[PDB]
Amino acid sequence: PQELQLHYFKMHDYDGNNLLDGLELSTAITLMSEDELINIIDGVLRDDDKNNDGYIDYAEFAK
Amino acid sequence: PHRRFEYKYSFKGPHLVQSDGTVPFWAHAGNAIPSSDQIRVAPSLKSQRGSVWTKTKAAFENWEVEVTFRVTGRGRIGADGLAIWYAEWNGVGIFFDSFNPAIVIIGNQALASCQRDFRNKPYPVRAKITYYQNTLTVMINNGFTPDKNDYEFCAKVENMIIPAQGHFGISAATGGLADDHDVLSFLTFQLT
Ligand SMILES: [Ca+2]
Ligand SMILES: [Ca+2]
Repeated sequence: PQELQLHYFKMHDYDGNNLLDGLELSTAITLMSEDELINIIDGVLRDDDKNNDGYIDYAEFAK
Repeated sequence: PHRRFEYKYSFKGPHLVQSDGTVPFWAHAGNAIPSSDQIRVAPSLKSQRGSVWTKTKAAFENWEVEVTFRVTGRGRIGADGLAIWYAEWNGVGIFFDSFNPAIVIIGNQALASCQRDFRNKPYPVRAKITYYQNTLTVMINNGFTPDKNDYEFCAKVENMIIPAQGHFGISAATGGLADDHDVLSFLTFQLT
């Protein structure tokens, strides 16, 4: 359950830095239009990027 | 300053290109060829020109871009090189001029430069280009180590005024001589 959550956090962390960025989210989300993709990514960042660094960290993901 | 990663102005592998052959958030033209782990902005053919640029304009007062690339060719000598740019041309380019090699800051005149061999290196070359408080700085990892943080100074211009909004881009070209010009990643940060 915690294992699951961490598994799914790491799934699209392609560079291994333990942070999810919008390009990694774009892969996770995906043919959808670019504006729809932007809307979804911008939504995640607005929901969850509490320190406004452009990354979702594990604390921000798990909430 | 605070750095914020800006996904809309960035690309990278290992899933760089979508199923329809496009790079999300970027346009490409000419002879540029996207692939899953890099964009070959101009290949080692005669008389090529290719470009990739952000579909959106950025409006960042201060910013930093990290670009990782390879320029590879059979010659001890190659051509023509690649340019990293921010432009409304009106803006600034950082020109990696193979045919030298030198790296040149050009505004729109050549403002500053360094001698730096960026071709045929064992690891990717990395350029970190910073625009902060009207100073444009170029730092280069010349491809001899795989340490992403190992940069040597190249050039810097103080008191530079560039457009308040602009596209980021990369361009490359070849002539009679021709290298492969590959960009593995372009990572853009807004600085506050
Ligand atoms: Ca990551
Ligand atoms: Ca964050």
